[PDB]
Amino acid sequence: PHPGEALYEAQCASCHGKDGKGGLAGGELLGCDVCGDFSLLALRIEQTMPLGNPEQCDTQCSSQIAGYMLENFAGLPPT
Ligand code: HEC
Ligand SMILES: [Cl-]
Ligand SMILES: [Cl-]
Ligand SMILES: [Cl-]
Repeated sequence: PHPGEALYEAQCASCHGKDGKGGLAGGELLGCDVCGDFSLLALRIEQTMPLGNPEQCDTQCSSQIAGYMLENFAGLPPT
């Protein structure tokens, strides 16, 4: 059971891709401003994503997805 993976696939991958590189120019995820700090990544997700409808993903959802992405997307933290 990997709820963060499942939630990311259901609510995020449509735009951000299976590996986080979805969208123009390599995507918004790898190296993002808050992507080095679990709590700030989760907070940004909670506040703003999915785009235009953040309530689709509850607080727990945002935490689980942030964990999934930090654990599975190489190069997510800013260098
Ligand atoms: C589903 C739950 C998610 C998660 C975890 C993320 N997104 Fe998105 N996202 C989209 C666009 C166009 C941007 C650029 C911002 C803008 O100009 O409005 C983003 C940005 C992000 C970030 C980076 C934020 C930062 O701190 O700079 C992160 C961490 C992020 N997203 C995560 C577009 C979309 C979608 C398009 C329809 C969907 C769906 C999502 N995002 C969903 C999610
Ligand atoms: Cl997970
Ligand atoms: Cl991808
Ligand atoms: Cl795009």
